[PDB]
Amino acid sequence: EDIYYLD
Amino acid sequence: GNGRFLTLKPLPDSIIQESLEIQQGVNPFFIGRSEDCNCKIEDNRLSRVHCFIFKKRHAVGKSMYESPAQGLDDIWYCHTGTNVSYLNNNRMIQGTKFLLQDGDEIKIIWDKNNKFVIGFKVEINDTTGLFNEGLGMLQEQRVVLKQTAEEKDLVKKL
Repeated sequence: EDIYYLD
Repeated sequence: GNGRFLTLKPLPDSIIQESLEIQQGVNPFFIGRSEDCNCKIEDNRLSRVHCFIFKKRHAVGKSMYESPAQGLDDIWYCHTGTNVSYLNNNRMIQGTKFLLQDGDEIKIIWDKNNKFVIGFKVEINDTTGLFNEGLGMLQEQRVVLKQTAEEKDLVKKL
C-alpha cells in the first residue's frame, strides 16, 4: 500500500 | 548505560507517549508500524519499515595539528516510509538519510485533518565513543541526503 499522500 | 546510547522518546503530544532507546550496539534502529522495527510506532498511516536510524563512522578531513572531530560514529536518521517524515525543519522522503543531533525531535507522521501527530525526541545519554554524540561540531549542517544500496540492505534484515 504505497499509495499514500499528505498535504 | 552499557547498552543504551540514544533515547527516542515518543511524546505525550503524539498518539504515542513512550520512551524507546537505541542501544549503542543496535544499528540501524528500525521504525514503523511493524514492531519488527527496533523502534515501535503504530500509526495507520505509517508503514512496516517506516524509517530507521542508522549509525556510521564519521570521517574527518585530515589534520596537520591537534584538533577534535577525529574519526568516530554518527547516527543518521534514514526515512523509508512513503508518508515522509519531518526532522526539525528538513524534509526526508522514503530513501533518504539525515543527521541526528542530540535532542532532535523527529516527526514521522503529521495529519492536520486527523489532528494526529507523531514525534520522537532523540536524547543521547551515553556516547559510545561518538565524535560528539550526533549533534555534529562547528557549523551545523542539517541537510537531507539520499540512501544507497547499503541503507536498503539494512532494512532487508528484518
